[PDB]
Amino acid sequence: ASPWRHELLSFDECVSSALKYSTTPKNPSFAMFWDSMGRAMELYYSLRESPDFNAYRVSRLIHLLHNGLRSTRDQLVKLSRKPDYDSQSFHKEMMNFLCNSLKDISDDILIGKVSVSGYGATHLLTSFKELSFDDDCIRIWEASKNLSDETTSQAFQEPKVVGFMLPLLYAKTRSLTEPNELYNQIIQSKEFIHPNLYSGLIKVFIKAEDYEKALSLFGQLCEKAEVRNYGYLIETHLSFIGDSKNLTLAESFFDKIINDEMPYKIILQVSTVNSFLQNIWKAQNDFDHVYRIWEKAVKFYGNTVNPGILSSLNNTFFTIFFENYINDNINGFRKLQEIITFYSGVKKIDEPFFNVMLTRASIWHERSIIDFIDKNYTLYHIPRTIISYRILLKSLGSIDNTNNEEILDRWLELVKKLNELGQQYIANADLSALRDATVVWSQSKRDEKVFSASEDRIELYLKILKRYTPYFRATKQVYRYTTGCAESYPILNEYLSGYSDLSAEDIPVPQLH
RNA sequence: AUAAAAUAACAUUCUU
Ligand SMILES: [Cl-]
Repeated sequence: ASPWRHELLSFDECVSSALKYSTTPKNPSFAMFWDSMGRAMELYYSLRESPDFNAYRVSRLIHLLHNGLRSTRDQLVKLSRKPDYDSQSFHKEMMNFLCNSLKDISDDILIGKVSVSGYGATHLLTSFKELSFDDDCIRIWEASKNLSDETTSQAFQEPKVVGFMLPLLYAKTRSLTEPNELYNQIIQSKEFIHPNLYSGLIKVFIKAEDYEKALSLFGQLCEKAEVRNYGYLIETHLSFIGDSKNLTLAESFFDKIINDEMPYKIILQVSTVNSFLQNIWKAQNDFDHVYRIWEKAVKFYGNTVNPGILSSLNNTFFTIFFENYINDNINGFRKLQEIITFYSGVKKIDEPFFNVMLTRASIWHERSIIDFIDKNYTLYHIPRTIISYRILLKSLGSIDNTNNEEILDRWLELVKKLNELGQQYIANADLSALRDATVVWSQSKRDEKVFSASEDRIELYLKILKRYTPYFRATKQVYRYTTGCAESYPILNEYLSGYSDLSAEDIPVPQLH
């Protein structure tokens, strides 16, 4: 009566408690959620041998791991800035733990150790899709058909699992035979049709631009949807915005969110807006149309959403902007002022707004726009991060009207802000900004001379490297930014024979490293 | 827990 009784009881407690947390709108409950998942994954390997491990209990774990991926992504965007790739971060490790946990469960399902239901199969395949493992989703789904336990095999063939698979099948095969078969059956059917089957078929017809069949199915999904499970209406509505090549239909659904015309609640997912903006730019080359959609999105967001969302939006907008004004810094500068005035009228300016603008403005290769952005940080009273000081240093590599004194000054300001904001060491992004302001600029000038037919930037670069080497996050960064950097920028090989001498005369002033 | 179990923005600075 107790093969693994107590471990089954504590499994149901932490899984249900963590699922209730991740579905209801640091803190102790936050720590409870992540510890419950590690505990649940700990008990899983023990309960994997038990026959009393219901396909329900395993589906609840897969759903929990899926909500963990959703929470880990939400924590990344809520941060004041993205963590450096070369440093330890909760987002990186927790994502790998979740992914590996889901990879172990999938293999156990394919082996036959553990059963699963269609509700768990959907969360397992949706998780791998969110992890950019689309090809693996098809292989697990097709391998599920050849399984001993028909119960698990029948689960992967349920309509809600097929609904998730329809968009992947049309992307891989371009086949509309089975989708057109289902459309003729679903439209006339008087029986229950799962909403995920509606949603997957709508997305296929949106990509195939059979909008009348997509809109007809969307109407049936609309009249049948339940308030408790209205999320299917969100996915499809957003799919009309970011996946429809018909920009008139995509904008009609976009204004339906702006004007709050839908009976169901719906977020203006910035990934959907970014795809919509890119489709307008690629199809029409009309910046005014892009600018009009971006204005409505900024007004819709305001101060309601996290700063990382507006950072993603402005990244898409300013990338399009400086592609349009790549050869016109005169009209572009006046346009930026209009953009700055509008953005100020909506909310207080965040740092990523000017960070993105300054980064993409490097193709103008003018110092005035660098000094303009730098003064606007203080003029608009922007809460500063180390991102701006990194970009301000990197910006010097795109102009000639600069000196080694300013390069060192903007490096010192970075190191001061690193220590002021409690940074441990010097990250890769800090040295890359210094590398782009010296080595890359020098290499570009030499390539111009060969193609055509404050004295030295590289000397200051190698001098700062040696002076600040003890403050590095790892001494392997010395090889990365000298010998390894010379592999892509060969002009550095001419300076590295004397790096052993390493005469230095910089001016560090550290505090609270 | 039972035609059910929905929805989750992958941001600016980072070739090694
Ligand atoms: Cl910071």
